[PDB]
Formats: sequence, C-alpha cells, structure tokens
Amino acid sequence: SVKLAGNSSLCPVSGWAIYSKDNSVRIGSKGDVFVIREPFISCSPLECRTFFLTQGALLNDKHSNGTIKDRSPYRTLMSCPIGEVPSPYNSRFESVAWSASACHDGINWLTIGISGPDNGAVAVLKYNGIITDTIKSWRNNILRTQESECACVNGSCFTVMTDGPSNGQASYKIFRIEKGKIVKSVEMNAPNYYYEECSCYPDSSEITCVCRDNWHGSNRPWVSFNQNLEYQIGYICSGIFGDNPRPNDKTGSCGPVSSNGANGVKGFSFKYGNGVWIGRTKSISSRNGFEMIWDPNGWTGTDNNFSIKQDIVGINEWSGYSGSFVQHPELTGLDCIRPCFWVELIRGRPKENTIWTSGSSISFCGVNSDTVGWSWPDGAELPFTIDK
Amino acid sequence: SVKLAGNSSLCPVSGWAIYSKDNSVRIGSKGDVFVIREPFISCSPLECRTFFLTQGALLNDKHSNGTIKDRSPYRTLMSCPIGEVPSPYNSRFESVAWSASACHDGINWLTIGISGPDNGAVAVLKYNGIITDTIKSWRNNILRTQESECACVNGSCFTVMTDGPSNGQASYKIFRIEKGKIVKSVEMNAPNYYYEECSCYPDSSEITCVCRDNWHGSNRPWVSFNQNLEYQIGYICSGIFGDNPRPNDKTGSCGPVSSNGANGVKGFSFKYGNGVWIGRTKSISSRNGFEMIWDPNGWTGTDNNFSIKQDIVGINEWSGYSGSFVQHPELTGLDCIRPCFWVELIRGRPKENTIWTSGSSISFCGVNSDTVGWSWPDGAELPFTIDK
Amino acid sequence: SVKLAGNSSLCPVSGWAIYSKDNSVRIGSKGDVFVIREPFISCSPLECRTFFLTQGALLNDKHSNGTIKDRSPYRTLMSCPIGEVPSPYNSRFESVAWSASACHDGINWLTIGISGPDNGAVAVLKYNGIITDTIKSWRNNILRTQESECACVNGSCFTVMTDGPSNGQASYKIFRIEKGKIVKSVEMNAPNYYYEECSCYPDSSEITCVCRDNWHGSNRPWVSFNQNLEYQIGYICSGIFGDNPRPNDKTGSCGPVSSNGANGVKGFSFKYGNGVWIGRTKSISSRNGFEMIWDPNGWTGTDNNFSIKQDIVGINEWSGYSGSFVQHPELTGLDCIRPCFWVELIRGRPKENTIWTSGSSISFCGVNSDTVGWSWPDGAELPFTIDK
Amino acid sequence: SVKLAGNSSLCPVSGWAIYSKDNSVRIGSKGDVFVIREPFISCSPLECRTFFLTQGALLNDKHSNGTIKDRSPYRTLMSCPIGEVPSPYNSRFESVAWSASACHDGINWLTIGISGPDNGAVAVLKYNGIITDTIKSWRNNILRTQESECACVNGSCFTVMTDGPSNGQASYKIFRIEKGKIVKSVEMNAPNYYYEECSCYPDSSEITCVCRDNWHGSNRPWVSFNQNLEYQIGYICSGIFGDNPRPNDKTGSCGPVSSNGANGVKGFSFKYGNGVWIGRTKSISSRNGFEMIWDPNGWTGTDNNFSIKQDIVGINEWSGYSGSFVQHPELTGLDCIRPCFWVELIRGRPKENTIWTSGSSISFCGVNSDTVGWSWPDGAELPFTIDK
Ligand SMILES: *[C@@H]1O[C@H](CO[C@@H]2O[C@@H](C)[C@@H](O)[C@@H](O)[C@@H]2O)[C@@H](O[C@@H]2O[C@H](CO)[C@@H](O[C@@H]3O[C@H](CO[C@H]4O[C@H](CO)[C@@H](O)[C@H](O)[C@@H]4O)[C@@H](O)[C@H](O)[C@@H]3O)[C@H](O)[C@H]2NC(C)=O)[C@H](O)[C@H]1NC(C)=O
Ligand SMILES: *[C@@H]1O[C@H](CO)[C@@H](O[C@@H]2O[C@H](CO)[C@@H](O)[C@H](O)[C@H]2NC(C)=O)[C@H](O)[C@H]1NC(C)=O
Ligand SMILES: CCC(CC)O[C@@H]1C=C(C(=O)O)C[C@H](N)[C@H]1NC(C)=O
Ligand SMILES: CCC(CC)O[C@@H]1C=C(C(=O)O)C[C@H](N)[C@H]1NC(C)=O
Ligand SMILES: CCC(CC)O[C@@H]1C=C(C(=O)O)C[C@H](N)[C@H]1NC(C)=O
Ligand SMILES: CCC(CC)O[C@@H]1C=C(C(=O)O)C[C@H](N)[C@H]1NC(C)=O
Ligand SMILES: *[C@@H]1O[C@H](CO)[C@@H](O)[C@H](O)[C@H]1NC(C)=O
Ligand SMILES: *[C@@H]1O[C@H](CO)[C@@H](O)[C@H](O)[C@H]1NC(C)=O
Ligand SMILES: *[C@@H]1O[C@H](CO)[C@@H](O)[C@H](O)[C@H]1NC(C)=O
Ligand SMILES: *[C@@H]1O[C@H](CO)[C@@H](O)[C@H](O)[C@H]1NC(C)=O
Ligand SMILES: *[C@@H]1O[C@H](CO)[C@@H](O)[C@H](O)[C@H]1NC(C)=O
Ligand SMILES: *[C@@H]1O[C@H](CO)[C@@H](O)[C@H](O)[C@H]1NC(C)=O
Ligand SMILES: *[C@@H]1O[C@H](CO)[C@@H](O)[C@H](O)[C@H]1NC(C)=O
Ligand SMILES: *[C@@H]1O[C@H](CO)[C@@H](O)[C@H](O)[C@H]1NC(C)=O
Ligand SMILES: *[C@@H]1O[C@H](CO)[C@@H](O)[C@H](O)[C@H]1NC(C)=O
Ligand SMILES: *[C@@H]1O[C@H](CO)[C@@H](O)[C@H](O)[C@H]1NC(C)=O
Ligand SMILES: [Ca+2]
Ligand SMILES: [Ca+2]
Ligand SMILES: [Ca+2]
Ligand SMILES: [Ca+2]
Ligand SMILES: [Ca+2]
Ligand SMILES: [Ca+2]
Ligand SMILES: [Ca+2]
Ligand SMILES: [Ca+2]
Repeated sequence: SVKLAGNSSLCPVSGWAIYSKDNSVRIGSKGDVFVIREPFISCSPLECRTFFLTQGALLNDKHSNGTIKDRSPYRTLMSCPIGEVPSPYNSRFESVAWSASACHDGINWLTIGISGPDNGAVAVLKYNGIITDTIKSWRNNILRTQESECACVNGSCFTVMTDGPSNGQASYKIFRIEKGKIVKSVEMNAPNYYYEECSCYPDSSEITCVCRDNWHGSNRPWVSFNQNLEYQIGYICSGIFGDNPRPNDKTGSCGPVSSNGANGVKGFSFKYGNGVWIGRTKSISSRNGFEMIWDPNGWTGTDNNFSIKQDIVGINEWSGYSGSFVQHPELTGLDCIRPCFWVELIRGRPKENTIWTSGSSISFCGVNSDTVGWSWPDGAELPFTIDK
Repeated sequence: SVKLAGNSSLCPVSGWAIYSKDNSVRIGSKGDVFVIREPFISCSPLECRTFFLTQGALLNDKHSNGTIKDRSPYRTLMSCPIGEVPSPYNSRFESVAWSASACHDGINWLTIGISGPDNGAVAVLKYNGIITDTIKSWRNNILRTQESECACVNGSCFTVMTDGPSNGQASYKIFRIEKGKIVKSVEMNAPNYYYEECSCYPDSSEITCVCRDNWHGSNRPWVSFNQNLEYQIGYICSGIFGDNPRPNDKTGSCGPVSSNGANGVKGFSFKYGNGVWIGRTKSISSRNGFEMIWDPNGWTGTDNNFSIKQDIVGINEWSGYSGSFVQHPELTGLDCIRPCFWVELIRGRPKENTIWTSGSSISFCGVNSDTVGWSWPDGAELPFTIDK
Repeated sequence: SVKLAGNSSLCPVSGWAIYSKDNSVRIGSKGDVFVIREPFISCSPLECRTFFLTQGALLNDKHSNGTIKDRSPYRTLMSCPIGEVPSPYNSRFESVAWSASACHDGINWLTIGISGPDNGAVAVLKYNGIITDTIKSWRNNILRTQESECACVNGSCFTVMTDGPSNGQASYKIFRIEKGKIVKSVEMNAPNYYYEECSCYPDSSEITCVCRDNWHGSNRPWVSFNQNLEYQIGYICSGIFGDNPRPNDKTGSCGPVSSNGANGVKGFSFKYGNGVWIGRTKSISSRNGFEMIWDPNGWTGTDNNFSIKQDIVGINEWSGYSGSFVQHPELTGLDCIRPCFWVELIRGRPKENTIWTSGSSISFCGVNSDTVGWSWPDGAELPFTIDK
Repeated sequence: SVKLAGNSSLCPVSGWAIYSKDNSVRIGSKGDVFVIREPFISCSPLECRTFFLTQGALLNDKHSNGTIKDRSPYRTLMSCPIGEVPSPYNSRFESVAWSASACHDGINWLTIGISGPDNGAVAVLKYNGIITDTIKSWRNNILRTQESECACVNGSCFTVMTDGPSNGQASYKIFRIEKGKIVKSVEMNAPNYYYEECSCYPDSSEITCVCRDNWHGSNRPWVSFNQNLEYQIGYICSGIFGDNPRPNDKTGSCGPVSSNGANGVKGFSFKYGNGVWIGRTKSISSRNGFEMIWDPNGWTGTDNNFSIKQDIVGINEWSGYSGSFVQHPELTGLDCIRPCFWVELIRGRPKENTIWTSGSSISFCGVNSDTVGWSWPDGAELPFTIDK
C-alpha cells in the first residue's frame, strides 16, 4: 500500500459512459433495502463503494414512515460495493451520521460522521474504522459536511464543513486530515458567499470544490486550495446556471446570481482551464432530469453559450443530489485523475404520495471514446404496499 | 497470476456430466431472486461464475411486470457463483446492460455492457471493473452482442457484435480486446449471412463462433478467426438442424437453410474436425426440451445421420438460450481446453400466463467417462402470487 | 497446504460437548432457508462446513410441497459454515445431487453427487469444484452413497456406494479416490449382509465404516479396510441395538439381527478395541430422541450391558439421520483424530401434518472433560403458514 | 500474528464519542433479524465484532413468542461486524449458549458458551472455533458468565463465572485460559459479596472486573487480579450508585449498599486511580436511559459529588445491559488501552405489550477530543405485526 499521489491533472473528457445503476427502490419493493438518502461514491486503489445515510429502516416497512426528516439518531453512514442495493446483508457499517464524507488516502478509509443535536453536533472521524478525532459545532447551528467524497493528495485528505444559517451568511471551514487526525483548519473569509455540500476533487496537488449556495445564488460557488489551506474563492461565471432552483439561462455572473438564488441542490462541476463540465437538473424549478454540459469558457465567462450537452435523466423523471468522484492513476493505470459522477434519484416525499423518502443511484465516468445521451431513471412504481 | 495460453485443442468428449443447476425460479417464489434472462457461464483460472442480465426487479414483486420487454434502462449485467440463485445479496454488479459479454484473460475480468437507445447504443468495456473503452452503434439499429462468454488467447480477448435489422441482412464485426481496450476490429464481409448471439470458444490459438441466423437460416452460421481477425465463414452442414424454429431433420446445406429459417434462438456447437457436437431444443417449433447430438461428419456433411444423442431437458419442458463455456488447462490441470455448456430455462411470457418472464439455468461439462440422459427442467409452478 | 496424514488413532472420549445447532426450521418460518434433508458435517484443515441436499425450494413456500420425495432433478448438494442456516444467501453450490458425499484431503474438497434416473444414475466427482470423474450405476437400481463425509488418509479418499434392492441383497462397492479420480474400486463379498449410507472415518491409516442394514438387521453392519481396499466385515455384536427400528435391548448377534430388521435409519458408531460408542434414537420404532452409549465390549460382545449413556435429544422430540465426522490433528493440533457427530432433526412428513419435509441439525465433539446430557431438539412449531 | 501485550495503562478520557448503532429492532420489523439479548462487543487486532445470544428465532415470526425466557436449547452465541444487524445472512455461528463470553488474544478468538440444564450446565470453550475445553456446574445452580468480553494479557485470557442462587450468597470463580485451555481457576473467598455478569478489562497487565450484585447491593462490586489469579475485592464507594434498581444518590459505601440492593442489571465502570467513569441507567427503578459520569474520587470515596455527566439515552427511553470493551494498542496504534462501552437497548417484555423480547445496541469510545450528550435510543414502534 502506498499513498495516492494526487499530483496529475484531471483527464480531459468528451463524454460520460454509464458506470453503475443499483435499482434500489425497485428492488426494495420486495427485498430488504435500506431507506437512504445522500448517497455518494468513493474509490480506494482496489475498489469503488457507494456510501449512504440510512434511515435505520427498510423500504416497504412501517419504520420508513417520516423519512422526509433529515436528522435523527437512527441515521447511520454505511457502504456497499458499487451498483449493489444497500441492504443490511451486503453493507458495512461506517458511523453514526446524519451528514457525512469519506475518502481513501491510498492506505486506509477515512470516514466523517456527524451526529448529535442541532445546537452542538459532533463530527466523528475514523481511520480504518477506529475513532481518530472529533470536531464539534463552533456556531451551534447544524454542523454539516459534503455528502460526497473528501479529496486526498499525498497522504493528506481534505474536506469542507459549514456551521450556521442556511438562509443567510454562514461559517465555512476547510480541514486537512492525516491518518484521521485534523492537523490544520482554516475558516474562509467569504462575505456575501455561501458554501455547503461541497463536491471536492484533487487536480495537480490542489483541491477544487464546487458547492451549493442555499442563501442567494443560482450559480455554484467554488473554493480551491493547496495543501497548506491557502485558498481562492469564486462562483461559476457561466450563464448556464448550475443550481436547482435557478432561472432560465441568460448572462451569468462571477458573483452569486440572486435570481432564484434561495434554496438549492447538492451538485458538482469539473474545471478545465477556462471551461467547465456542468452537471445539472433539466428542470429549473424541481429536482427532475439531469444533463452534462461542456461550456468551454464557462468557468470564467458569463455567456449562456455551450458546446456539448449529454442527457442523463429525462426531464419528467426524478433526480436529486449529484456529486463528483475520481479514479486516481493508482486505480486505473492512466496518467491522469479520471473524473466521474453520481446522481441520486430521490423517490417519495415531498413530491409523491408515500409515507417515506428514499433514493437510488446512477453513476458515469468521463471518457474520450464515443458516448450517448439517454434516460436512466429510478423506475419504481409508487406508491408502495406500506403506503396504502 | 498469468495469461490464459489458449493454445491447446478442445478435449474430445463422449458425453456431458451435469455441473450445476440453480433452481432460481422455484427459489424466487419466496426468496429475493432477480428477474433475469440471458444468463451465461464464464470461468477464471480460480472460479466459474454465472453472468446474467437482470430486469432491475425481483420475482413475485410488481416490478417484474412487463419483463417480456428486452431493452430498458433498468437492465444490469451482474454475476454470481455458479449454481447460486441470482440475488441482490450474492450478486456482483458488473455493468448497466441490456446485452452483454464477459470473459477472463487469466489476469482480470473483461465485461461488455451495451445500454442506451436502440438508434445509438453504446458498449461499455471494463477491465477489472474499470471502464477501459466504449464502442457505439455504427448502424443505429440495436447494437448487440453475444449473451455468452467472450474467448481469450494469450492476453487478447475476442467477441462479435451485430448492428442492423433482425429480419434481413445486418452488419457483423469482430473485435480484439487487450486489457479492455479494443486494439483491432474488422467488419465481416458476409453477404446473405446473418450472425448474432454468437457462442465463441478458443481452440488451438484460434476462435470458433457458432451463432444465430434470425433472418433465413434454420442451421447455424459459424465464423472462425485468428488473433489478427483474419476470418473464415460458413454454416453447419448437418441435416440435424440446430436453430429453433427449424424443420424436421432432412438433407442439410453448407449455406443458410431457408425452411423455417426466420427467427431463432441463441445456441452453440463444438467443432471436432469434420464432426460436431450440437446442442439444440427437442421441439422444432418452440423453446422446449434440449438434447446434445454427436454427428461425426456434421460440420461439413449434409446428411441427417448422427451417432450419439443425450437427453438434457424433456420435450414437454421449457428450454431457451444455450451457450458454450470453456475450462482452460490453467483451471483444470488438463492438457486440453474442456468444453462445457449451459441452458437457460425460460419461464413466463410469452408461453405462460404471467406478467413476467425470467429464467433459471443448468450446465454440463464434457467428459469421456460414463454419463446419462435425463431431464433437469426449471420446475417452478406457474403462475405465481403476483400474477393472480 | 499438505495432505492429511490420517495415521494417528481415534482420541479416547468420555463424553460429548455440543458443537453446533442451526435452528434452520425455526428460522425458515420467516427467513429464506432451504428445504433440505441428509445434512452432514465435514472439515478441512481450516474450517468445518455443513453439507446438505436441498430440494430446490425454500421453507414456507409452495415449492416445498411434496418434499417427502427422495429423488428429483431439483435436488442439489450445497454447503455452508457450521451452525448457520442453509440459505440461498450463505450457501455454496457443490453438485446436482439426490445422494452425496464430501471430504477434504488436506489440499482440496472432494464432492460426490448422484443424479439421473433410478435405473441409470451417475455419480459426478469434483475436486476443487472441477469435474474429475464419473461413475454410473452398475445394477440399474438407485446408485446411492454415504450421506456423510468420505474419509481421507495420506492423499487418498475413501467412500462406499450401494446399487440394487433396499429390501434384499444388494451390491456394495468400496472406492479409493485421489484428486477426485477413482484409482481403485472393489465389490464386497458380503452375502446375507447389507450396507448403505455408511458413516466412515479414518483411524491409524485404515478406514472403518458403520452402516444401515435396510434388509434384515436391527444391529449395524460394519466394514473396515486398508488403503489397498483389503476389507473385513461384520455386524456390531452389542445387544444395545443401534438401528431404527429395532427391538428392545436383549442378547445381540455378530450377524444381522432379523427381529425388526427391515427398514432402518442412517447412523454411526465409533470402535475402540472391543468397545463401542453407539449413537442411536431413543425410540425403538420411530426417529425420535437421541442418545450416546459407551459399551466397553459392544463391538465384539453380545450382552446388553453398557457403562455410560449421555442424552442428546429427548424421547418425545424428532430426530433422524446421524453420522460421524472427524477433526484431524492438522486442524486441532492434537496428537489423535477427534471423533464428532451430527444429528438430523427431521420435521414434517410423514409424521406431521405438513405439505413438506425438512431438517435442522445439531453436532457434538468427543472430549475427555466434563459433559452433560440434555435435549437440544428442533423447536419449530408445526404446521407452518404454507400448510394452512 | 502476535499476542496482545496488555501491559499499557487505560487511556485517560474526557468523554465518549459514538461508535456504532445497529437499529436491529427497527430493521427486524421487515428484515430477517435474530431475536437476541445479551450482546457485547469485542475486538481483535483487525476488527471489532458484536457477539450476542440469539433465541434461535427471527423478529416478527411466531417463534419469537415467549422470548422473555432466559434459557433454552435454542439459544446460540453468534457474532457479526459491529453496527450490522444480527441476521442469519451476516452472522458467524460461535457456540450453542444461553450465557457467554468471548475475547481475542491477538492470535485467535476464544469463545465460551454455556448450555445444558439449570442443575448441570456446561461451558464449552473454543479457540479458533475448535473445542479446547469444558467446565461444568460445580453448585448445580445455573452456571453463568460475563455476557461481555473476556480480558487478555500476553496470551492468557481471563473470565469470571458464577454458580448458585441469584438472591443470596453464591460461588464465584476466576479462570486463566491459554489457547482455550483452562490452565488455572480460583474460587473467590467473598462472604457477603455477590458477583455476576462481570465487565472485565486489562490495564497494566492486570484485570479489573466490575459486576452486578443481584443479592443486596445497589452499588457495584469489583474484583481485580494478576495473571496468577491472586485477587483483591471490593465495591465502588461512590454515592453515585451504579446498579438498577438503586436508591437516589446519597452517601455511598465501600461494601454492598442494601437499599434497593436486590436485583440489578449488568454494567460496567472504568477505574482511574481513585476516580471512576460510571455508566448507569438514568432511572433508579427501571431499565431506562443511560448516562456516563466521571467521579474523580468515586472508586474509593463515598460522597455523591461528581465532575462530568454525559447523556447517552434519554430517561424516557428503554435501556438495558451495558458492558466495557477495549481497543488495544495493537489495533489502534496508540500507547494506551482505549476504553469503549456498549449499551443494550431492550424492547418488548416485560415492559411492553408483545409476545417477544429483543435488543438493539449502541456503542461509544473514549476520547479526549470534544463530545456531546444526546439520546440515541432503539427507535422501534411497538407492538409489531406478530403481536396483533
Ligand atoms: C405514519 O406516521 C404518521 C405520523 O405519526 C408520527 O410519527 C410516527 C412514525 C409515529 O412515531 C407516531 O407516534 C407519530 O405520531 C402516523 O400518524 C399517526 O397515527 C397514529 C396511529 O393512529 C396516531 O396515534 C394515535 O392517536 C390516537 C388519537 O389520540 C389523540 O387524541 C386522543 C383523544 O381521542 C388523546 O387521548 C391523545 O392524546 C391524542 O391527542 C390515539 O387515540 C392512539 O392511541 C394513538 O396514539 C397519531 O396521532 C398520528 N400522528 C399524526 C401526527 O397524525 C401514520 O398513521 C403513519 N402511517 C402509516 C401508514 O404507518
Ligand atoms: C504419521 O505420519 C507422519 C508423516 O506425515 C510421520 O512423520 C514423519 O516421520 C518421519 C520419520 O519416519 C520424519 O522424517 C518426518 O520428519 C515426519 N514428518 C512430520 C511432519 O512430522 C509420523 O512418523 C507418523 N506418525 C505415526 C503415529 O505413525
Ligand atoms: C441543514 C440545512 C441543509 C440545507 C437546507 O439541509 C440539507 C438539505 C437537504 C435537501 O435539500 O435535500 C437534505 C440534507 N439531508 C440536509 N442536511 C442536513 C444536515 O440535514
Ligand atoms: C434485437 C434483435 C434480437 C433478435 C430478434 O432480439 C433478441 C431476441 C430475444 C429472444 O429471441 O429471446 C432476446 C434478446 N434479449 C433480444 N436481444 C436484444 C438486444 O434485445
Ligand atoms: C434408495 C433406498 C434408500 C433406503 C430405503 O432410500 C433412502 C431412505 C431415506 C430414509 O429412510 O429417510 C432417505 C434417503 N434420501 C433415501 N435415499 C435415496 C437415494 O433416495
Ligand atoms: C440466572 C440468574 C440471573 C440473575 C437474576 O439471570 C439473568 C438475568 C437477566 C436480566 O436481569 O435481564 C438476563 C440474563 N440472561 C439472566 N441469566 C441467565 C443465565 O439466565
Ligand atoms: C507525481 O508524484 C510521483 C510519485 O511520488 C512522482 O514520481 C512524479 O515525479 C510526480 N509527477 C509530477 C508531474 O509532479
Ligand atoms: C509527500 O509527503 C511526504 C511525507 O510528508 C513528504 O516527504 C513529501 O515531500 C511529499 N511530497 C511532495 C511531492 O510534496
Ligand atoms: C502453449 O503455450 C505455453 C505457454 O506459453 C507453452 O509453454 C507451450 O509450449 C505451448 N503449447 C503448445 C501445444 O504449443
Ligand atoms: C401490469 O402492467 C399493466 C399495464 O400498465 C397494469 O395495468 C397492471 O396493473 C400491472 N400489474 C401489476 C401487478 O402491477
Ligand atoms: C503472447 O503475447 C505476448 C505479448 O504480445 C508475446 O510476447 C508472445 O510472443 C505471444 N505468444 C504467442 C504464442 O503468440
Ligand atoms: C400440494 O400438492 C398437491 C399435489 O398433490 C396439491 O393438490 C395441493 O394443492 C398442494 N398444496 C399446497 C398447499 O400448495
Ligand atoms: C503417502 O503418500 C506418498 C505419495 O504416494 C507416498 O510416497 C508415501 O509412501 C505414503 N506414506 C505412507 C506412510 O503410506
Ligand atoms: C509492554 O510490552 C511490550 C511487548 O513485549 C514491551 O516491549 C514493553 O517493554 C512493555 N511495556 C511496559 C510498560 O511494560
Ligand atoms: C406463547 O408463549 C407462551 C409463554 O409465555 C406459551 O405458554 C404459549 O403457549 C404461547 N402461545 C402461542 C399462541 O403460541
Ligand atoms: C509473556 O509470555 C511468555 C510466554 O509464556 C513469557 O516467556 C514472557 O516472559 C511473558 N512476558 C511477560 C511480560 O510476562
Ligand atoms: Ca441556490
Ligand atoms: Ca459559454
Ligand atoms: Ca433461424
Ligand atoms: Ca452425419
Ligand atoms: Ca434395519
Ligand atoms: Ca456390553
Ligand atoms: Ca443490585
Ligand atoms: Ca465524588
């Protein structure tokens, strides 16, 4: 075992090849599948795994009732192999958690699991399953983190957490973690900005995070930083607005776009010089559909012109959260860090007549070979037996 | 860990010893068993696995409704250990797929998973579960592949894909794949021939495939080739016709036999000089029964005389797809490549009064020791609870 | 990895410590557990496993109907870790089989699985899961074998099979198998004797088998042999009759005891010079209760006196088949071969009002430390939901 | 593999970080989850596992009826990975038992499983799953042991067993066990003391146990001993009484506190010089709530003054058994033995209107980083379908 180097560049990609689909909700109609949300993928040098926050309940059982609720003591972070349904019979226990991150440094898994009360939550860090550190809410208002993989470069792993309001200015901190021990943190000077649920990736020994502005931005904030936590901040300039909700595409801004700026959805994007691969919902108002857009000047330019669009979920089908993951050269044998993404397909409440809320997933990896647009939706027929 | 050599000849065999049976449909009446079709077996130097295309649904659940349908975004290629029922709790996720192939080169698994729309399908190629290449539809008309194992020789693996009409001339391509990367492909010049769902095996460093003529052939087409994809083509001459449907046995042809030629079923045969071991259904009109027939001049001769018949499934019992798989010397310690086969036992629609279609399997290995004819059918009592 | 020597003597034992209980039937009331009979235990140098003949059906499902039936094409030999319920989700497929044996030579697993028609059945032998030999019925009348572990000495494994009538003189053969290849077999000269379902163990480089006389013996036949298949034969002389059914205990015989001699139950016994540890039912007429008796002159003396009895299952509780297994010094680190046994607890037909027949198990290992008699019965409440 | 040294001292801790939660009862409403009680956690140098005593029945199935009952032949000691639900599909079978202990010496697991009748129970000792010894009841009155992990130092493992009345003076023995073989045992001279369900841990090469006085003590008894089983005895002096039931806090005693002394619950405490970390229920009269309390002079001082209290389960929520477990330097890489604990969250009879009694778990590890009080209760909604 050796540390992931994390020093090559992102592989340039022309399209996205489908990687996994788990059909969890479809299968949970009969089988024993966890009620989950906030799924994400992360890879070691040997395998890729789906992480997810369970609700301590299975689909189509009565304890699935009320799972629209975000935070409870029943929620646990757990993981299974990519593409498998998250079942009590195939899933490894990670942490007690209603917000979470994980990532593999090349040697062992780091996991971060926040539980406790809204006014004094605690992140428990584990390295190879052993508790190695904790960090407690500093603003006493729902300490929260990525809901996707943390990022590793040369034995140090990096994440972002937020504490404070979700409808106004909050506090955002960046952490450096080595063998599960926080060795440095910095609070971001980001007035008039808002970061949550950061999708962070390594690229040439530095970390880039694209996040959710729930306060007043329908474009996505970003923060990048080096191993010493010296950071830079911005918003994606493209007029192809990345958040949900959002306005129709028009002239963008390098600051937060206030039109339709309140609320949000967890998302991601990949920076390639001045350009950007944007993943987003197809609907401007609800979590429906998904598409990947290549905008060759979208990182720094404000026009709404793009070069490529690839359909992933159709506009009438349910989507939800999305995030980045990467495959490092140590895993693939390439000479670059490969970009991939997952989409959470949220089913049930609040949009459907169920007592429950849960998600299945799909993921894709970046390639330079031929690809195609389509729709790979969840496909469960709601309501279920328990609802009726 | 070492590449499969694939340079020895096929073991001569006098009969077929039963190797597995999963009883998947019988078990899925209560257990959590995927609805599947298109199963196949493939071996590494250490184990044999069953690969299959799920419908993203479990048996006796309402999501099994309409699983007569061949292609959807829910279908996934998964695998389990030979003879186990395909459950979400024992199945390894491979790829998102409504048509597939897989094989092991002696170092890692290659998997091939075709998904997307009928007019622009994409094969995703994975080596050790990492995406390593893609190939897209070149006739825009249901890109499709073997539904059985690809074949490997000295580090290269080979498969066949079809694109175009299923009731006429189509286009047929052969591929050389090393470590999941397509290193060469050739389009077959095969006018008035039709190939699909090819069953391919290695034999003396070369590949022989026996396929399905869905256009106008009630005997089976074949294609053989070397590692440079220089090929030869033909049809099995035996008057013991291999496809289903087909006419009653009579004088054969070394080109397509047009009588009952349209439509077909995936199948296989093994070439031994001028002779041929034929697997086929017992009914001439539907997928019922299965039998193995040794015809010592059937590869190249057109008479309907044969020397050995061994019963596998009784004529009143449902059958379906069948395909070759091999066990290499590296696995067996023999000095030859051992032929084996599997049979898909299809239950439900169109022939039975259910909302669903699914399959169990049985598999047999060639030996020169004493064997017996019998019937090992699926054994499920239809309809199921969900149908009623 | 080294061959089991098999050259030490049986360990002297004063009593039996409980080793495992799986509660299969109790648990299959709700969970997915196989309908099984003919369970047995066998150990490698690293673990012990339960082997069993499934009925290709789960408990409390409709396909359990009619499982009183002994032979069908749906029956499969499968194995799981000792003490775990036999489920499709924890069980490894071994062979298609309605009669069976298995044993580990120190290097790999040998398995023997008989399937096919009553008038021409075939035993398929596998070594590390690969077919290595077959042997076909020689009397065309239900080729059958041990339903317990075969016995291994220095790289050779030994079993017994019977072919012929179950109500009269039949034919009995002994086999020597190396790496799953039959290297020698002999037919026993045993007129007026009858051997089936032999429980065979190694002891000082020779094999001793205690078996079932279904023709005309209420005491148990035995056969012992050396590695060259030179054999000796006899019946257990003790007046503590070991078969079920049997008479009440009285003066025994060194030939078959005809009183209550027809029919039988698979059983075992362990020889210690002139003495014998007999495992048997508590009832003289049905498969109910179980007890272990030490009779210090019972191998060769005909009195009905014994020195020790240890209760295992109470007289009013269901028992069934039993058999020996051993733990070799390569596994335990002892300087002798440890004797152990399992009991099948048969539930359902013909004695209970169900559509099905199945069994759970218990096992014990011989020790010299303190032990106790009790009852560890099956404990399922019959009938089940599917019966009603 | 190397023996756990066990020679470092206990890590000083300032609070408890949440480590796991299995949600077993919530999940067993639909999933296949064992009815259990008496779980506990123990770790090897590679993993932590949950051990528990099943009732040989699954939740929401009719065989869970009457599971208030402590001792039966159906009860088995099994284990799974920490935080996973105890299911037949993820659980290792360990031993047949209605009382148990287990621990890992750095090389293999020792398991201890007591079954048989109340007047002659036998402890079966296993090392790496092989029977290596037994010990039988020496007072004929429910031989019983820890229900928590044994303690290991330099290849010796230690435990405590009780035999005799649970409402008066009984007999208490300590055992030294090497590779599953009892090498020494001592009967405790403890007149007017009562010990059972001991929680024992290593600390500087010596064992400290904190136990349950069921006779006449509402504080907890303790016994500490060296590797030769030379022991010292006493009761925790703190006026913060540790048992349940108990009186309200007031001046303590260094011998048994008779007020509310009869009856009790399994529990634990960690000694740090003259101080003590106490885990206890929040209710004085029933098994409800749980809290950790640091009393810097509570080992040897009788006042009811304490420094730190940390909430674990809220006072209106069901609690139950609790026990210590440790993580050795060999697992953690620390220079001290880390204390952890678990709490059994009992549901059903006698306090709720069900046919069954079962338990889920939560566990916590000691840290010197920031922590928080909260409530992590069982969370199931009773009654269940089977009760109605
Ligand atoms: C899904 O979940 C909802 C919401 O329920 C809440 O969360 C769930 C998970 C549980 O934790 C509940 O306890 C929570 O309430 C369910 O709605 C609840 O249904 C239950 C069952 O009917 C209701 O509980 C009953 O209420 C009865 C009415 O009592 C009230 O008035 C009487 C005077 O008549 C008075 O005595 C009492 O104090 C109440 O004020 C009561 O008689 C009975 O014993 C029982 O308590 C509960 O009120 C409902 N909650 C809400 C918020 O409406 C759904 O039933 C559930 N659906 C499914 C399909 O499972
Ligand atoms: C049982 O068999 C083993 C062989 O595996 C015998 O052990 C060997 O004996 C020879 C001397 O004849 C030595 O050269 C070897 O070193 C021994 N090998 C091992 C691994 O110990 C043993 O003598 C036989 N025991 C009995 C009881 O007959
Ligand atoms: C805490 C505020 C935050 C942003 C509105 O809510 C998140 C939004 C969510 C959402 O918009 O779907 C669901 C997340 N599970 C939740 N996070 C937490 C920690 O509860
Ligand atoms: C698409 C043409 C082809 C031949 C008619 O269809 C096959 C027929 C099938 C059949 O005869 O059973 C099943 C195959 N799953 C299907 N293949 C695809 C890719 O859908
Ligand atoms: C074949 C004769 C034999 C002895 C009567 O029947 C056995 C009796 C059985 C029994 O007495 O319970 C069950 C065995 N499964 C069966 N063996 C086979 C091969 O069917
Ligand atoms: C046997 C006396 C002892 C103390 C009353 O009983 C314990 C009480 C129990 C309890 O208070 O919950 C549960 C334990 N399973 C039980 N132990 C046994 C061996 O049955
Ligand atoms: C990246 O790191 C590797 C491994 O330490 C090193 O050998 C290589 O020189 C580095 N490459 C670049 C481009 O910095
Ligand atoms: C990577 O980390 C190691 C250990 O701290 C350090 O020695 C090395 O200089 C780092 N490498 C680079 C290229 O920064
Ligand atoms: C086949 O290949 C192996 C491995 O490369 C080689 O050693 C052997 O000589 C070859 N066999 C034949 C029949 O050519
Ligand atoms: C099957 O599909 C048809 C068509 O939509 C529908 O009418 C019927 O209700 C379905 N049956 C089940 C069991 O879902
Ligand atoms: C097998 O492939 C390797 C790599 O191309 C090559 O070195 C070797 O010559 C090949 N052997 C044969 C028989 O073609
Ligand atoms: C069991 O099988 C018989 C066939 O003999 C059938 O008549 C009966 O209805 C079946 N019973 C159940 C409960 O399915
Ligand atoms: C054990 O088997 C080996 C291999 O056949 C043989 O050489 C040896 O003589 C055997 N030993 C005994 C004691 O039979
Ligand atoms: C603890 O044991 C280790 C391993 O044997 C030893 O090296 C060390 O000296 C010991 N420490 C103490 C404090 O006794
Ligand atoms: C349930 O358990 C009780 C013990 O409390 C037992 O005596 C009774 O017979 C059982 N009742 C049913 C309906 O199974
Ligand atoms: C640990 O055990 C070994 C083996 O008995 C012994 O020789 C050694 O002295 C022991 N170490 C200590 C510190 O007791
Ligand atoms: Ca927003
Ligand atoms: Ca642009
Ligand atoms: Ca045809
Ligand atoms: Ca011919
Ligand atoms: Ca008899
Ligand atoms: Ca006698
Ligand atoms: Ca007490
Ligand atoms: Ca105090």
